[PDB]
Amino acid sequence: SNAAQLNYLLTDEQIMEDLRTLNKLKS
Amino acid sequence: SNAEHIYRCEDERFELDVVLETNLATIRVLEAIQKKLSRLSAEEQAKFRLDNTLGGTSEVIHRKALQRIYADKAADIIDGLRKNPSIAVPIVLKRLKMKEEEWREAQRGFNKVWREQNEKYYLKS
Repeated sequence: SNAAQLNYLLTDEQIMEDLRTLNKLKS
Repeated sequence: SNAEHIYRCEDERFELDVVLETNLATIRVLEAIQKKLSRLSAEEQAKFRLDNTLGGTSEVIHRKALQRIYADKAADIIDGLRKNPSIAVPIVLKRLKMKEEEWREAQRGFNKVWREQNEKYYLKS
């Protein structure tokens, strides 16, 4: 809507993905 | 006059100025630690771990910054940093770096343009 969007909080998608990755590390 | 009344910058800059400064401080410290990590072994993540690191005094800076992005799961991410640095730090840092650029974009819109408008000729109208 604007030129810049003030998004501070990450979505549960991003958050949960991080947690999934942290407790796994399959790389 | 213009629309109705002169709407000067409220608290928008304050939010951005502070969050970006907080961001940069956390950017610095995480990149520093992550560089010192360079992917350590399990025993090395036990050896070199955030015991007093990211804490002491400036913990609130990184803690608050992290709670802003991971509000609900801040504890889980904090725990990760205090446990598995070569796991969490690279990921959290990458999240923080993309968010950094996004915050920078916001700072470009508010702070940067404010800089331009304020320092340049506003005229007498």
